[PDB]
Amino acid sequence: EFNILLATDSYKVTHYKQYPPNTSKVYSYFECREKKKYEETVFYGLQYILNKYLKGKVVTKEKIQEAKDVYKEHFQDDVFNEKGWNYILEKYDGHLPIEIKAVPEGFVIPRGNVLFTVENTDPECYWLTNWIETILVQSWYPITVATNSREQKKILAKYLLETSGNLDGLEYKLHDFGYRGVSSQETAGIGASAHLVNFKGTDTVAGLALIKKYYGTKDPVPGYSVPAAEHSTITAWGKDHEKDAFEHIVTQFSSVPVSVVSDSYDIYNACEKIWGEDLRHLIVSRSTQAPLIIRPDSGNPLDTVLKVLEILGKKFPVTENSKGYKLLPPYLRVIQGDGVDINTLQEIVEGMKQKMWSIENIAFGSGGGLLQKLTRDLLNCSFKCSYVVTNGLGINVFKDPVADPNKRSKKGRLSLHRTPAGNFVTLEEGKGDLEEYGQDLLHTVFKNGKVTKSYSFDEIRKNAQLNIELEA
Amino acid sequence: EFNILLATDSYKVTHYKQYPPNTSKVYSYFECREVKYEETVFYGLQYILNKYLKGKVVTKEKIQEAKDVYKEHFQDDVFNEKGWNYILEKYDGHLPIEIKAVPEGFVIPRGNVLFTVENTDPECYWLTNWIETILVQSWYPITVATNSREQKKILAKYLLETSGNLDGLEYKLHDFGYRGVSSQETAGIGASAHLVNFKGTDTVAGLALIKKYYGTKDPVPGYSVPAAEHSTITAWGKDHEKDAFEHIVTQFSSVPVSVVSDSYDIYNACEKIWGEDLRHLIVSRSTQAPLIIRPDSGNPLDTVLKVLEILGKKFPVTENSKGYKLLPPYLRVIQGDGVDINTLQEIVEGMKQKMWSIENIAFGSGGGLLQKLTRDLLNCSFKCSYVVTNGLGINVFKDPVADPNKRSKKGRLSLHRTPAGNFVTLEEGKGDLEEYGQDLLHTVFKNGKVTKSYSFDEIRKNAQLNIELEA
Ligand SMILES: O=C(NCc1ccc(S(=O)(=O)c2ccccc2)cc1)c1cnc2n[nH]cc2c1
Ligand SMILES: O=C(NCc1ccc(S(=O)(=O)c2ccccc2)cc1)c1cnc2n[nH]cc2c1
Repeated sequence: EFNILLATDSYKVTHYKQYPPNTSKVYSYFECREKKKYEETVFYGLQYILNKYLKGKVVTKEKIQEAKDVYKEHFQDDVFNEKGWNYILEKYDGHLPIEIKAVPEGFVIPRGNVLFTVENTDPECYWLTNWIETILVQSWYPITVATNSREQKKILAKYLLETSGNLDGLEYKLHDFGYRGVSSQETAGIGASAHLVNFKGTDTVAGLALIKKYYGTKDPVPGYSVPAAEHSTITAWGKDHEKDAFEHIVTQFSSVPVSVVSDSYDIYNACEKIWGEDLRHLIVSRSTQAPLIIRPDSGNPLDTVLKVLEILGKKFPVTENSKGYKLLPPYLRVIQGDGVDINTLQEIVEGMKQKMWSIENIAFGSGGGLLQKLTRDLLNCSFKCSYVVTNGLGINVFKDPVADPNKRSKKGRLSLHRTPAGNFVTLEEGKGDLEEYGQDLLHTVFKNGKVTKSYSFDEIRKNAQLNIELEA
Repeated sequence: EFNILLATDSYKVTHYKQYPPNTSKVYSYFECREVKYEETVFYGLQYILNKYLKGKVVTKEKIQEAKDVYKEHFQDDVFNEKGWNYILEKYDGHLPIEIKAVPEGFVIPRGNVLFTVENTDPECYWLTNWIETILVQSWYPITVATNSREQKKILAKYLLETSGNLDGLEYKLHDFGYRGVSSQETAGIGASAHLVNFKGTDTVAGLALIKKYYGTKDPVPGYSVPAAEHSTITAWGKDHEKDAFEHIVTQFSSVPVSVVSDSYDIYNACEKIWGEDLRHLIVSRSTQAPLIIRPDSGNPLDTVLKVLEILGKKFPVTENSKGYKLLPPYLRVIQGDGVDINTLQEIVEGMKQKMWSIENIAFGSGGGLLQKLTRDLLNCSFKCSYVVTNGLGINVFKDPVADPNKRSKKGRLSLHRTPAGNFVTLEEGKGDLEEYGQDLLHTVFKNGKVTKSYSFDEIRKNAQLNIELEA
């Protein structure tokens, strides 16, 4: 069983001895700090943390004893606020005396804004606010996944709209291939959920159960997939029988979409001779609802996509859509599932546009780039104390390191507001209380061990919509 | 509860329908194919076997749940309920799979077989690659352990050069990554991988992982000491940084204590607060209880060098037997910002150029140590090499025209010692020729049971540096 007393950075175990004496309140906040191409961030993932780790009876006498035993050895010393944790167990039946206020999940907010705040609701527990920094700060991950994935949707939407005149199929244009390429099962479920904020295609099955249990959708499931080959299911036929494997596979899955990896030996041969001649009669007969999706998986991503499109365009009948771009027949599409990240995604669609290929021809699969190749530095996700009450006097506190202004933190009690032009501003020094802006956009989501305000996955998807989708 | 029927890539649910008819065996292997990372530490498969693969992993409830989920996920019924029922009925839900693997902690050059997977029942030919996804997650502990060991090699080189010994090495790179990884589970796994090489960690989650899955003779495998954060300094108010420092070092007067010193002005803090106002409370400390000053901002090399220069003018520096400058034993520095393998190398080299011993410094690394890593670094990859269809074995492989680096190995594999004492991977069942002695892989899982396992102490021993072996 998870133990909250063992889920912090070692050194925070020692912080209750370090705050000013006579401190009754420690108030802290999280922001994606501005760095003076990710100017706004999707806030998503805190509700998972709240429910899985923070709510309810999270302190027991056994958990207190276990932590005591581990820390004695880990520090070779007895430092460990047993009394403080006992107090929570005795007075509040092990529920955390904490209040967290947060912008609504799905909200899209420019950098350098307060996204959530954390404070203790009992003076005895001034040390508890920053105890839970470590676990709360892991929110960086679903925020960053959701944000990076939304930025890739923006690129796709722009190029799809330019080359086709509409957004049809956008929500299936970046599929999650990341299950194997992330660091753990738990990471899998959280990352795949964050991607589904923006798209509907996933092979990372772990995300589905996460969303059902912590967020929920009207629909049975949040994300979808279709049958597809891997190198094993082709190479197992023998080097001389790739055509046999292709023929068997597309015939097995004759009435649904099916994607077939085509680069086991020579992708260009497979497209031109195997699909484009030997097995062509099995492809041209397919339903628009059941295309063959050819998948290259090696070579320079851009050069390979362009050469595969050139090959297919000569073996299959291509049309020119109303915007002037070339379009494969509806029973044939391509997915590039190797080497995709936000930078290469952009290079490919721009490359396709230069060569007059519509983005309606293509979809992308991304694994490590989507779910693993991200860090807390990308959006400068950071948690800092801004306000403390000592001797009954509040003071506004901050860091401001001389050699890096970008690390200066905000001061005092914070609130998030709509500006007169309809943007966002964070008010410092308790200035929200002056009521010169509308209401504070942070809402209490957790208080004294109970989750107080929750969002469905459907609402979150609504909140994270692109401006061009809204315009449609 | 974890469900192995729901822990694979979606498309693998459909693979049972795509292998050649009459296939009875699918045999697959994992390798790290191909800043140089020429050799990898194999670590973390044992966690996965125990936590996810062993024992009764299939129930009637788990089958029905998978069934229900895939029906919606595919908008169709493609799930192999019959195949999964066969496991439940025939084997009480234990996986009929055999996995052979090199010993954990082993340090093996790139491009060698590390583990192999095959079904032990012909009906379960499809199961070998169902569990690709979960097994390939081993890339993460391997890669963390490996990059952490590469950093240890750098620190050893320079500590040996500037001090004449390796005293302190195992505490020179501390894990600060708990908040910077993608999840709790990731925290425990990657912290454990770093502890293969070092003993300093703040990522508490690794301690219970190691105790449950590997074990150590010692009560715990990793340690920490008291330290401030910005909140415990800034809470005193901007004009009271001195007061905060004094309170903290007096609270922790007889154990090591680290104090972040750049909340406002790191160079002021070192020269005037520590070096003048509070100097009398630092020069009185025990060798066993130093103050460890922590910068946390600015250019990491420039800041370390200026911090050491400031301190060397306020405190009595000696010159050790190698000609390098050393702080008094009650004073040390830790650089815990911007540290990855590249900046770690830049800092130690810049210290060496300025005649500072590496004894003076320790490093903390978070995102750089535990999160800034992918499966592409070591090219961790799982592929089928051998299948039996209609009773005939065939050697199979991929060989993409545009990328020879992605070519995979062929046939039944085994791992051998060469006449010169190195590793070689034999393909095509050639290990059976008996020209290169015994297979170095061991059966670690068979039919639901873990059959061979390693303590964390053995793993640490296997993972030692050659410089460490030398004296
Ligand atoms: O093909 C794979 N999964 C199946 C798959 C996934 C996505 C598509 S798609 O073209 O985006 C598509 C998605 C939804 C509906 C129609 C078409 C088609 C097939 C696949 C392929 N390679 C992978 N490596 N790692 C995980 C992987 C998953
Ligand atoms: O200082 C921190 N942790 C305590 C700590 C860690 C490491 C050392 S050390 O100087 O390497 C040391 C380790 C072991 C024994 C003696 C000295 C001293 C203190 C710390 C500081 N910043 C952090 N950010 N994220 C996690 C963090 C942890």
